Amino acid sequence: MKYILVTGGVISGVGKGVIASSFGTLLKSCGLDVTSIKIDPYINIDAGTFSPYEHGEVYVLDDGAEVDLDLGNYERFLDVTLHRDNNITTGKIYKLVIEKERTGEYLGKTVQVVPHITDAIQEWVERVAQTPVQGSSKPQVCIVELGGTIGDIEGMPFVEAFRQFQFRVKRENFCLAHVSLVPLPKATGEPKTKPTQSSVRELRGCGLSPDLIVCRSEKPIGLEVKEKISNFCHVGPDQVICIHDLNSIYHVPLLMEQNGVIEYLNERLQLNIDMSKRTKCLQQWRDLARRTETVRREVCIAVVGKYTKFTDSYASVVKALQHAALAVNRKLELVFIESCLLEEETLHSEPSKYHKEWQKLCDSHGILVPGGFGSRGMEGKIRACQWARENQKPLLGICLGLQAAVIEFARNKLGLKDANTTEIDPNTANALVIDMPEHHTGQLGGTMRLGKRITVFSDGPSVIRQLYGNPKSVQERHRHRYEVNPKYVHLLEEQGMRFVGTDVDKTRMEIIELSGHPYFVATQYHPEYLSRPLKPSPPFLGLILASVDRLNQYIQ
Amino acid sequence: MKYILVTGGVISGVGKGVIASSFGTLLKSCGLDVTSIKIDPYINIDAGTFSPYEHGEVYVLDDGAEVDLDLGNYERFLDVTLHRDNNITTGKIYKLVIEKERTGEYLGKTVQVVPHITDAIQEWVERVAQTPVQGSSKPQVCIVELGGTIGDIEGMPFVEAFRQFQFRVKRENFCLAHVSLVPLPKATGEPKTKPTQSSVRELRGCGLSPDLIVCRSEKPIGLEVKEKISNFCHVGPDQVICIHDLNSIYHVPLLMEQNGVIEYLNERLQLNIDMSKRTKCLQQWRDLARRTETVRREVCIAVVGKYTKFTDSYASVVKALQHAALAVNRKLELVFIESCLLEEETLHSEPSKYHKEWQKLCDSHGILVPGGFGSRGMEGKIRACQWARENQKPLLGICLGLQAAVIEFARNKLGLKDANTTEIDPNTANALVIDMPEHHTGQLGGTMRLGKRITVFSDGPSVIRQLYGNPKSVQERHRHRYEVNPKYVHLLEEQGMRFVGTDVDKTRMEIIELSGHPYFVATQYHPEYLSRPLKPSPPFLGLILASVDRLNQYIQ
Amino acid sequence: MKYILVTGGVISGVGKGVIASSFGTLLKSCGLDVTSIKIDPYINIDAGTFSPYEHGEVYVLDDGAEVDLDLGNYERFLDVTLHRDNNITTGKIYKLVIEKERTGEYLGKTVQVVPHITDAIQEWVERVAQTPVQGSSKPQVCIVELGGTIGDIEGMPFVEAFRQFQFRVKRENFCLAHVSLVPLPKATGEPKTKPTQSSVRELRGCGLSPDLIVCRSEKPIGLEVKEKISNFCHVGPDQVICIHDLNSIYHVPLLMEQNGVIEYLNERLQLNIDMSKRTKCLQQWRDLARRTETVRREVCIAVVGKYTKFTDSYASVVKALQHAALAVNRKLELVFIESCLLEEETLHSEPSKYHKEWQKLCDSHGILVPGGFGSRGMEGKIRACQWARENQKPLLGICLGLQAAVIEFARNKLGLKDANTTEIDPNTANALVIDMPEHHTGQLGGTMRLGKRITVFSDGPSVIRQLYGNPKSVQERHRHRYEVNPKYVHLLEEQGMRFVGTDVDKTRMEIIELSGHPYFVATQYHPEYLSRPLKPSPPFLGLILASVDRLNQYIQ
Ligand SMILES: O=P(O)(O)Oc1cc[n+]([C@@H]2O[C@H](COP(=O)(O)OP(=O)(O)OP(=O)(O)O)[C@@H](O)[C@H]2O)c(O)n1
Ligand SMILES: O=P(O)(O)Oc1cc[n+]([C@@H]2O[C@H](COP(=O)(O)OP(=O)(O)OP(=O)(O)O)[C@@H](O)[C@H]2O)c(O)n1
Ligand SMILES: O=P(O)(O)Oc1cc[n+]([C@@H]2O[C@H](COP(=O)(O)OP(=O)(O)OP(=O)(O)O)[C@@H](O)[C@H]2O)c(O)n1
Ligand SMILES: Nc1nc2c(ncn2[C@@H]2O[C@H](COP(=O)(O)OP(=O)(O)OP(=O)(O)O)[C@@H](O)[C@H]2O)c(=O)[nH]1
Ligand SMILES: Nc1nc2c(ncn2[C@@H]2O[C@H](COP(=O)(O)OP(=O)(O)OP(=O)(O)O)[C@@H](O)[C@H]2O)c(=O)[nH]1
Ligand SMILES: Nc1nc2c(ncn2[C@@H]2O[C@H](COP(=O)(O)OP(=O)(O)OP(=O)(O)O)[C@@H](O)[C@H]2O)c(=O)[nH]1
Ligand SMILES: Nc1ncnc2c1ncn2[C@@H]1O[C@H](COP(=O)(O)OP(=O)(O)O)[C@@H](O)[C@H]1O
Ligand SMILES: Nc1ncnc2c1ncn2[C@@H]1O[C@H](COP(=O)(O)OP(=O)(O)O)[C@@H](O)[C@H]1O
Ligand SMILES: Nc1ncnc2c1ncn2[C@@H]1O[C@H](COP(=O)(O)OP(=O)(O)O)[C@@H](O)[C@H]1O
Ligand SMILES: [Mg+2]
Ligand SMILES: [Mg+2]
Ligand SMILES: [Mg+2]
Ligand SMILES: [Mg+2]
Ligand SMILES: [Mg+2]
Ligand SMILES: [Mg+2]
Ligand SMILES: [Mg+2]
Ligand SMILES: [Mg+2]
Ligand SMILES: [Mg+2]
Repeated sequence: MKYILVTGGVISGVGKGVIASSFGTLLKSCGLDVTSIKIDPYINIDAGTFSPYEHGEVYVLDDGAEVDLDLGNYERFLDVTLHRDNNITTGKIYKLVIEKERTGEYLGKTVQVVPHITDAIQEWVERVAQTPVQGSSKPQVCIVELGGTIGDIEGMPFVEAFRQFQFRVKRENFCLAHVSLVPLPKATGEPKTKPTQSSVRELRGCGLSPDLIVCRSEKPIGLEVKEKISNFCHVGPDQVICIHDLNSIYHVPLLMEQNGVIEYLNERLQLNIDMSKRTKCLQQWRDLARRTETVRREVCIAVVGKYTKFTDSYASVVKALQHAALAVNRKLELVFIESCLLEEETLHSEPSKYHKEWQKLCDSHGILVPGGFGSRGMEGKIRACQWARENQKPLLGICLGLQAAVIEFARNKLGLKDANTTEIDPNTANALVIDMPEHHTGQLGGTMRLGKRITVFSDGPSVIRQLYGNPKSVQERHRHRYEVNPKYVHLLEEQGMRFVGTDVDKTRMEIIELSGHPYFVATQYHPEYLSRPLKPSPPFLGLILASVDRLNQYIQ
Repeated sequence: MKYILVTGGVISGVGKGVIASSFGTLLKSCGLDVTSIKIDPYINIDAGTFSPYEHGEVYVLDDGAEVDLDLGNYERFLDVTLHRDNNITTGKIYKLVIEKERTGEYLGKTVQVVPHITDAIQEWVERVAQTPVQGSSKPQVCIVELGGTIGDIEGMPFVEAFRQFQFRVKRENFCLAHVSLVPLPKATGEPKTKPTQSSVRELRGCGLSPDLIVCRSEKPIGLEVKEKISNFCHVGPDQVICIHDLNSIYHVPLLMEQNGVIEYLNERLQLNIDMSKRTKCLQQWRDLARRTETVRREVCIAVVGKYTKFTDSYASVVKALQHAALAVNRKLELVFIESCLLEEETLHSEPSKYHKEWQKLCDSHGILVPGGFGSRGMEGKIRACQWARENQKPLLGICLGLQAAVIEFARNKLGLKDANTTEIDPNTANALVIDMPEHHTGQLGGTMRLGKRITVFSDGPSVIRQLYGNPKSVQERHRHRYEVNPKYVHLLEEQGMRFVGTDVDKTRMEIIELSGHPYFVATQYHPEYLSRPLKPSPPFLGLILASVDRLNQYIQ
Repeated sequence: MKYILVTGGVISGVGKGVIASSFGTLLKSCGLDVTSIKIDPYINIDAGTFSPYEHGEVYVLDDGAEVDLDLGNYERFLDVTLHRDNNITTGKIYKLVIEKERTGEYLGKTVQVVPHITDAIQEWVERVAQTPVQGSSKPQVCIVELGGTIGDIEGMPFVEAFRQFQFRVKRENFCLAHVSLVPLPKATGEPKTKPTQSSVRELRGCGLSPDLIVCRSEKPIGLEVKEKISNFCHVGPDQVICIHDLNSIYHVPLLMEQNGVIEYLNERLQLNIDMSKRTKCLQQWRDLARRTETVRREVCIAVVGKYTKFTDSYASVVKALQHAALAVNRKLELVFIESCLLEEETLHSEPSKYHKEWQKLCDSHGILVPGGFGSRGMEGKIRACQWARENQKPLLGICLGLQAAVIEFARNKLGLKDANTTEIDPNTANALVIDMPEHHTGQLGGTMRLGKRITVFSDGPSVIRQLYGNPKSVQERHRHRYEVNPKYVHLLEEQGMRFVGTDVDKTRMEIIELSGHPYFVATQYHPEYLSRPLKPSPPFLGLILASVDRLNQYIQ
């Protein structure tokens, strides 16, 4: 078994996941089976209790585990399906060890970080690396990504573990890549190398030595900076890969092939790759990266959300849209609108912002309402759906735009002024959105409707079903705690609202459609999780098509 | 005695010197005498062997010590005159200690870093802090600036020293300020706080605790980032000063007064300042910062140099020009031209660059040629002077534009094709620039004509003498190793070249003038070192005036 | 070239030098040429300014360099002659680097610890390792001993240096041995392993990994402690050598051969030793270690000194005596007497101590007076010589017993009551001991009569000359600053004092003899430095023989 460890330097958000996915796709293009593991030193059994501000848009697997977006990137790049054990954390490790100790599996011995925590980590990695991930394929290489920055207090065990692992698995099966930021401050006037030097020093102060150093910068750096890094960090100049900021990440693997990473990995890990064969390996990524540069059509979409100050809180969503616009041969122009500025309280405190955001909203071609939690920014998310309804503008809603749209429809058609959520006001007369008491145990954490569930469309042709290929079923990933009230269902169904989808037992609503309206589709699940570069997601596809008035043509 | 220590975080070039100078000028405006010390952990007795790429434009004091530009900033802000002992280095400390040990001043004892190196450091600081610096004034506060980043291997002694010093001088006389970078990477999408956290951790791992944290960013940061820093670095929110990138540094002290640094320092160090008195303290800096924003005249100057890829290699020069253009009520527009692109070798390899740089040079209003060393970029520095001569364009030359201009005049008027330098070709027939053998001992380091020397103008009114106030003498700082050949003097003097200045013995040329030409002045010394915000330097003044055709009017 | 680095753990004085010498003699017995280097991180160009309390009895080489006793051990074990460059220190390194920088050998660059100090260290080691040391032999292995404990602030450069060196010289030519203390506190009740664990952690935190761990204990440790060390320090159980406290150090190499160090070093460094040949390699050390256990004769010697609270302040001396008593087939019984207790001031403050020490002195068979400095304990060192003179007891004096004896003879025979030293009273009427003004420059350090000088005996057979083999000359190592007054020479020579030796110019006294007395020999030089296990030193030989009444028999 072969292992590639990807560590980090100065900051989080430096680009470790993209580098790991690029290594994976390079190796997979040359005829190797690859698996991936993500280590997150935070004390959390999963990322289900995080805000999107913390680490960017919780991702959900099929089994239902909330994880970091790096696993989403792995899935999108390598076309794999990962599990809950591909995400190691300090919380899990300590819980497992404490359980084993309270059982008596080390009776007589003092349980310490070394050897026990590190042993557990190595056993977990060994175990999961051998596990097939794209069928029953036998993985030959594992890419492990160590989260955070070297030097964090939380990740000292893991480092130690791997310092042992490299001697447990025979250096010629282990390689390390350190991703470090090279900043260029405007007032300083030059790219700075000292943070990378200090990070490599901290790394070597734990028994590990880099085999590759990946320098991340906004712009490309000269050979002088490369030489400085090679000399003050003690690696060869051929072992310094400089990956700058690019338009799309599809360019990253190519830029790696252009720098000889395949040859170095075949020489260092002894992969025995026949290279007269390997040409045209990355033709997929070449085609994608090119097509991403030749499209000039400028479809403009609005994203009305409450985390819009940190765009990475909608990563999946964004990428989904891209994967659609590129298959339609269009160029995406994304507009982020903060929901609280669509509310009337801003018209009495800051009218300029109000009118500017409403201008942005009205001069677009399509609206996407993402999911969320809480009560901050939903009463403008309501008005967005209301406007798109009363002005015939395409619309896709995702797990909270559905509920917002239902409440809006109620309050604007059925004269139900108090139609509201339990998450906002639980003591409301007309509760259109109610609590699912199976997932309201008080124990927050794992207590969500999570993972892939089955879809069943009601009878009667539906545009959204035709976009799905007219099947009887489809599996989709859910992540939610509330649910639309089934009681009021027909009170909306006897109007321009139609439930074209629900669960297998026909009492939990998960899709809705507006007749007469070009495109007003909403999904309680997240269709953003199964979109891929060469396999877009039908709802986003239809949204884009409607936004360019090509939906009926594509249907026929 | 009171002490303010200024430490650094993530990178060098973060802004410690400006912060120290701002503290100094704030305290000095409220009626306190201030001195300054700079500690540079590099193993060098002085910065005379550095390239400008390394640490930005060696500065020279009156005594003749080559030092960092932070001392230039101290001098410009506080109006002081500093000495060779205001610059401590590891080399000096180790040399002194080794000498004392080889004498027998610790006979019987093992000489170690602790206690001996740290003791030496503390004794030096104690000694120099009490030394009058603006006369025989008794200093009441010393600002010590520790160079480099906390964590560097070279600065561990110093840190330790100060950890002891704070108990030697009674916490209520000691305060620490940590200047740290807060980066905002484009692809990350948020200001990052982890480097500051790690720097403060490294600092606390040496026994020191910050009393102020100065966060440096390109743009202002919100209260959320401030709260994160205050919580994860364990200081009060009132102790987090956020200094972003500004147009001029004159704004820095004001921005400090706006954040309550004076009150905090009066409460923490017990300065006993009467504040009903202190209003209008910073009126000078307010006037300067304002006038720097109200000037719309756009005088455009060219700087033809060989270090133009790192602008801080001409800091003093730049500032000098500014101090002039603001007193003339003009706005400066600086153009940096690389000299090698003015040479014909680039016309046969990259003609576009050649013609673009020549365009930049020809569409300006004045030319400044700075100093330099070596042979890379002088044959275009020659052509710049030649063009300005044959096209009647104002010109100021500084310590190598003088020699370049002399060689150009020779080769273009006296038909001396081989007129060249010894620094380029020492075996040339016509050597216009020769070696001063008193400063050519082979021992490079301190072996330069350095420091303030006396000027004497030859008889005959000179515009450059009228700009100096028509005195008989003036003291100016020199830093050089070569000198124009006195033999060829009259062969140039019997033409449009005139030596309006030389030393007291009348055999070392230091100024030259071209008759008929509006302004073609050159100085072998550096007039950039004594320019001040409210006391510009006459040569730059005349350059600007000639560049706006206001020189004759100002003369009368 | 092959390198064996010997590092230290918990304390200094743990036994690194003995281990290094043992490695050397093992490799040399199997047909390999070995050289040795000692690195001392203290800031001292040599140990000539140390007290014996600091690091145990300054040793002197032939060239005249004052060094640590580990070099004495190297010389005694391997039969080599070392030079001033076999002793590296931080002071030397920093002086050399600062000189090179003030010359201009890194012009343009900032001089830092990394790379410059570490480079200097590696260049020095490379250079000296190739230098022949026992003729023009070509060394094949170098044993480098890093002084102090891993973790000391002074030795961080060196560690870093070697972390690079191991990759510069190809791991298969580099091996590391870590010597660590394993204490057994009486009240704790078990051998403790945590200090060794922490030392190995600190070592690995600098990029180095042990190839051998040598555990030092007073008594042997069980296999449980060995297993704990092997597991918590991550080496193989065959790589844990346990060297306990032994009667003689001759047993150390044998105990190493008994644990398979030769085979491990031949496998790890690829020495290609033919082992069917190597049997009987350590027969010399076997014979010595045995004979050191079979001798039952109990010759009892007194050592009257002023550093007697730390016995290692006379190491060489002690060993010299041993090397003699074993060749005479006697067992040595050493008594250490503090000189200040022989003085009358103790008879009025602590008479019991006075009388006890005088009892110890009077119930012995021979007296040895060692060298010293200062004035603390010389007026009892005078009385010891006086007693041995007036009671016919053999006596050897070393570089201060000579001066003490001369002063005693003066004050007790020539009625010169004020006969004294300049080191005690420089303003004395009768100055028997005067200052050599060639070595009194004020600059203490290197300003001593040092190194090997030539001996010439005056004409007239002398017992001490017959013990030397009746030659005309002999080279001996000196270390001193004062000298007996040549003026008073004949005033003592016209009595029972006779100068049987002096320099080549016949005006500097270096030996003296008392006629009628069995053995009263004194040497201004140190004959302790050239004594070897199988080549004793004639003065100590004669002292022992006289102490067993076998001197005249051995003469004939
Ligand atoms: O400017 P000051 O006021 O802080 O004064 C300064 C700045 C820097 N230094 C020392 O020079 C070496 C390299 O410095 P340096 O930060 O530039 O590292 P580097 O290798 O060049 O990487 P990088 O590209 O990031 O710059 C280090 O030993 C520093 O301790 C000193 O003594 N005083
Ligand atoms: O993204 P990955 O792939 O590296 O995965 C990551 C990223 C970060 N973390 C952990 O979360 C905490 C704060 O992280 P964090 O870097 O953001 O520090 P902070 O306090 O928030 O300051 P800052 O503003 O600079 O962000 C730390 O304990 C980290 O070790 C983990 O476990 N996996
Ligand atoms: O007794 P207290 O009052 O201090 O309470 C103590 C003593 C020791 N410990 C922990 O047990 C482990 C091994 O301890 P330990 O010192 O014995 O190391 P080791 O591996 O066994 O080597 P060694 O032979 O030197 O003993 C360590 O993780 C200690 O932190 C604790 O928690 N409380
Ligand atoms: N043997 C045993 N030990 C227990 C049990 N429950 C708790 N312990 C603890 O676990 C320790 C076991 O460590 P061991 O090193 O095997 O000592 P031991 O139990 O006496 O076993 P021996 O050393 O073979 O005699 C005991 O000392 C107990 O203090 C139990 O049910 N059986
Ligand atoms: N006294 C003395 N010591 C010297 C001289 N030159 C080098 N040394 C060394 O410096 C050391 C002085 O340390 P001290 O602790 O004072 O020991 P001491 O010199 O014997 O002085 P006392 O302890 O008072 O007897 C000596 O041991 C010498 O090894 C010298 O000229 N005079
Ligand atoms: N060239 C030169 N530099 C000196 C001399 N004395 C001190 N220096 C300093 O050492 C530095 C040399 O560094 P370099 O990187 O070679 O810069 P340079 O001297 O301009 O040489 P080039 O980069 O080739 O133009 C100069 O910038 C000076 O500041 C000298 O006599 N000659
Ligand atoms: N080379 C690159 N060019 C542009 N954006 C990049 C690049 N590498 C990474 N990114 C983006 O930067 C963000 C952070 O990357 P990520 O993989 O999450 O890093 P980490 O795991 O260190 O937090 C993501 O939005 C990612 O798409
Ligand atoms: N607040 C600021 N805004 C703009 N430029 C700044 C600011 N502070 C410092 N600078 C500039 O940044 C550079 C580095 O500052 P300097 O005082 O040399 O810092 P340090 O001592 O850390 O290297 C200088 O050119 C300085 O004028
Ligand atoms: N195995 C041993 N048994 C007995 N004494 C020893 C042993 N090893 C070393 N010693 C003695 O301990 C002292 C310290 O050893 P030394 O070689 O000076 O160590 P280091 O270089 O660590 O200070 C010396 O007197 C030495 O003879
Ligand atoms: Mg991240
Ligand atoms: Mg964060
Ligand atoms: Mg909330
Ligand atoms: Mg700087
Ligand atoms: Mg630098
Ligand atoms: Mg040069
Ligand atoms: Mg020792
Ligand atoms: Mg000691
Ligand atoms: Mg003394």
